[PDB]
Amino acid sequence: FTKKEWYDLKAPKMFLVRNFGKTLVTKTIGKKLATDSLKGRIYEVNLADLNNDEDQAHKKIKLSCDHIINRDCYTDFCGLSITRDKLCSLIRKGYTLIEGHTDVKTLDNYHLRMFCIAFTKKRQNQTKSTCYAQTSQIKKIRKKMVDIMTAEASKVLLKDLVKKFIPESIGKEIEKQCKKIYPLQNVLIRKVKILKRPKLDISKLMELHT
Amino acid sequence: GKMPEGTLICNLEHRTGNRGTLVKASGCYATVVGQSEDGKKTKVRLPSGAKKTIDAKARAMVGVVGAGGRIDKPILKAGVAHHKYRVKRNCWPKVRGVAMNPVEHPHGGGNHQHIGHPSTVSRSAPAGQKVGLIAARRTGLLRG
Amino acid sequence: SRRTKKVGLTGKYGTRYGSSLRKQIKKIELMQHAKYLCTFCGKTATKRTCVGIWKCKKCKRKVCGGAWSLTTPAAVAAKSTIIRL
Amino acid sequence: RMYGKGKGISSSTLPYKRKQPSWLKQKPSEIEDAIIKLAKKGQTPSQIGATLRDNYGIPQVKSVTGNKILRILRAQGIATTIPEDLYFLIKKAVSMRKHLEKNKKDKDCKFRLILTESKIHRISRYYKRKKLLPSNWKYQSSTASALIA
Amino acid sequence: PKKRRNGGRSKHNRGHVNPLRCSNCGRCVPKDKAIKRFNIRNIVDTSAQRDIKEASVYSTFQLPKLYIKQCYCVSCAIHSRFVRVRSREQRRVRK
Amino acid sequence: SAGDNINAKLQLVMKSGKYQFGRKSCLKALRTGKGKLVIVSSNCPSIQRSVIEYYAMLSKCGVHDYHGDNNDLGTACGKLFRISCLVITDVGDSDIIK
Amino acid sequence: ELVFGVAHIFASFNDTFIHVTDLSGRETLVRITGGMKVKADRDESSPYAAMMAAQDVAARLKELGVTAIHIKLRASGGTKSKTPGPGAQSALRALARSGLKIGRIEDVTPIPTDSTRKKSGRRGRRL
RNA sequence: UUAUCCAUUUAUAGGGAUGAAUU
RNA sequence: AGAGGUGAAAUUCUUAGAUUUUCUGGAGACGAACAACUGCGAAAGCAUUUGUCUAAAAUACUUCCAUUAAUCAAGAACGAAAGUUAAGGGAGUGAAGACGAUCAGAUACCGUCGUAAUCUUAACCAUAAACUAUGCCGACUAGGUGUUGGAUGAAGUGCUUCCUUCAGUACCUUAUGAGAAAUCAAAGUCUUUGGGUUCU
RNA sequence: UUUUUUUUU
Repeated sequence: FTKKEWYDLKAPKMFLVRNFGKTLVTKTIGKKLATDSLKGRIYEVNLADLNNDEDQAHKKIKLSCDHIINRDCYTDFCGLSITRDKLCSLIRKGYTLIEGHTDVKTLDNYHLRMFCIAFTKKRQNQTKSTCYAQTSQIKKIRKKMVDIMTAEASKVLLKDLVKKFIPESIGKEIEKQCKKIYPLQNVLIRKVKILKRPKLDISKLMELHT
Repeated sequence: GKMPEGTLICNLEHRTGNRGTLVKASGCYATVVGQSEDGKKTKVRLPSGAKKTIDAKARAMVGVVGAGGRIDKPILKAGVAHHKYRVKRNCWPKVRGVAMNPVEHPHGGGNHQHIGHPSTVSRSAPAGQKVGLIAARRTGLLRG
Repeated sequence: SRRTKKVGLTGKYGTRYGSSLRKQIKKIELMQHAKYLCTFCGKTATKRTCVGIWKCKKCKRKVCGGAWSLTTPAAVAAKSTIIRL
Repeated sequence: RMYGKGKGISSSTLPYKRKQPSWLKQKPSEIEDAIIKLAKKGQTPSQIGATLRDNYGIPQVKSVTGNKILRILRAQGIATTIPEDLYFLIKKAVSMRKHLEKNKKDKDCKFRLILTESKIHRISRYYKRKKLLPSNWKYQSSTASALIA
Repeated sequence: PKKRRNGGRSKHNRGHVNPLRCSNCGRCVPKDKAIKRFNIRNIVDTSAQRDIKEASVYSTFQLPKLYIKQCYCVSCAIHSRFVRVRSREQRRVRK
Repeated sequence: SAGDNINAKLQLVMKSGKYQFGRKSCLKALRTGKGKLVIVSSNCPSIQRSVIEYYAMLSKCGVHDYHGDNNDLGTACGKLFRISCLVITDVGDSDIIK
Repeated sequence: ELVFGVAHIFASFNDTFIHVTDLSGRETLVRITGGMKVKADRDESSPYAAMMAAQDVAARLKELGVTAIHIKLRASGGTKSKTPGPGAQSALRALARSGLKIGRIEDVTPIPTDSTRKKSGRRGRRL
């Protein structure tokens, strides 16, 4: 209505724009606080608009408003998702699909679950219409990829996890090590979700956001 | 208000301090189906199928009352019913009111053993009138 | 040999009561008294002790349970959900 | 195949050379002096030939010595009373029943138990027809576990 | 009269195939018998695609497609003016 | 395969190496160190279990807690009773050590 | 000062919902539907109602202040249907024609890994 | 919450991070 | 201030805020897209992940037994769905039923709701267009295109392709083969009539 | 969206 006021939104310092838009906040009257109504809400942004490049248009980031100072909402990473339209664009007949998922533990005691798509590579000399994979190598590669993902996520924090998600650095070494077992086409991480986040530590967010 | 929603509880305390008031019959349980955002209030579903709002400080046992399914086996004979009610009350045997004399029961009397008047009595009926189906909203077989 | 072809334990009831009623307690007689398995000893020898009280033949330690079973399908599920947390 | 479908011609084709090959300078004496040695260690005759031909490199024991392998385990009283095939079938049946004892919903598995029980019964009948298997021997399923000996 | 050699389905070395539901009528059809079309569409026809292009931003935004993979029952497929009844002799050739 | 390692290794050491079964056998072997490897039952009370595991790291013997009540090593090995505690005297050509 | 909102278009072979909210999804700004305009109990999904239900929200958005908007397209649900109704084309057309700034586009029709069986039995719809 | 009403007890410890244990 | 719904309509929900947006939980259900004239199983049937138990098949063997084989009345195991019994569960669908429209009538097709059922367990029931309508074992008779799991030789870069060959597995053409024909590489090798066997 | 019917040789 005529009373609702705009609140600018902010992104963590790692992203180069640090600002994508403004939200709307209703009447700040009575006992209802117009600070927790703004707080604990989800903003769904696209990496393409958030980094001013068209390369990162196939995935999107969810930012949860963790805390508010003055008026600018600072938000924080809470979930990652790729666009299902790009997922189904990637999906095609003749190539077997592989899924992976696990629960990881960061040094910040952050509970993260990530799901990963995996395709197979036609290469050059196959001379066949199909690129199916015998289920034993699917077994093996799913186990090995889950193991390596857990290993890489156990000894790192959440913020550097985002630092490595941005250049899709997770989708390269897996292809590198699968080249010696079974060639895989373009793969990636589909969705990452926060299961249980520790108590909100205000001291650990200022030096990251600023 | 400490346990998550969806858990099964027994020996409910419908008001903080009654040291056990609700959900106490054998095989009965309630399910916590919601917690208020600000705490201090939760919703539970009782074995009767009704939702009740109780403060979060109320206590309860987590689990299901023992000796479950007691009503499953059929009481074979009058003897088991006699022994059952002998340690409970004087509610047995019943004796139909239509088999009594008209002095002792509004159903009684007549040459054909019939009620004669509608058996759905009002909620405002006095002590000697509240004898049939008390303030019945409907009658007959249910359809779900 | 085999005296009762189908009636089994309900032979103590003779011809009294309904056939379907005796057969409905035939769903429960084979398990109210049956030797089920205890979880503190390991012999399939538990016996009915009361309406809710239960006991095997080794432990001499009673357990609250179902009316005529050591565990009830509701109570195993309820325990499983609690354990999962 | 006795049960199911599929021909499955995979097998071992013995060579035409009835005698020992020219390179087989290893004498039949010490060739015979290598089978009971591995036998009383505890080893099935179906694998004794395999280990002889893999490590000692002495295939066709019948060709190298004018006697069969079970003949040269049987001439000296070291052969088991229950034949190898029957023993390997009753161990399979014992595992079958140990599994089905706790897992009673495994209906395909108990169908396979029926199949192997029929196999055991007919093979035991055949071995009974020969004098090497006692006529009193019955293969009661209850004592199948102890029948391994 | 054994109209088709395959009997109208592509089932071989199988006893049962889990079925699916037709999109337009909901009729339960076996998966190998249903007429399946992986439909690729434009959410906007090119005439208005030019409009959204000129009213959009980034100066290079490209239209993402729609991926349906619809299924039809046989009874409704021929009424949907897609499946040809065609001829007996040329019935055999598929592609 | 994971539990097959324990099951098959035990079954094979029974036949190859010398073996014994019983809580009395275990106490007799583990009051001298003869019992090479010692197993404690999950079902058995912790009072039973923790003294038997106590014996192991005085004896420098490997103790493992078998999840179960009465099975396999008490049913499949040679016996039909509730074993509730296991120990091995001697080892043959078995990799049970690791 | 450029500002971004998100508009959800819902096409289900009936009234085309237009639901314009901020970029959080929360705190809706204007909801217009398709049946808000035609009183004939018809053309709810038709471009007739669909595109005239969009220049009005364009004007409302103009007087509110927000200019740049993303779009999320919805085709019924996970059981009812999968293709957007006739109203989506006209909804896009009117937003394009109004001069309203259009940003990124996405389809968020709920796709079930589940297979909860739909209306009608095995025989299916007979009409 | 002070009128008023209800519940509990021996009116028995201010808010946040199958063994015992009294002088 | 509408929303569901329909060829229309109506029943129904909706100022106590329906539909719609987002987040959080709970419940039961299913396991799409991958997913195929592809795999496994005696058939019925069997698709999220991982673990355990158990089996089966093919391949390779210069491992072993040596006829231990095939088909089988009786007799047995399993046997879709629906249904019965009894508990638990009950989201969605939904025989019965309740309404609302069409119709001359509509007890039906269409719409809304809706009990049993569908789901789990423990027992029964033993039937399906349980269908490739084609019983099982064995020998032989033709080319090509595929494809699944091995095995062999060679060659694009330890990796990966082509040749050959087994066990499946379908498809196209051909029959001086068959059939009444449709069609069949078996439904052929049958008046040039007899490989063995069970059922009808 | 609806469309029932047509003695006997």
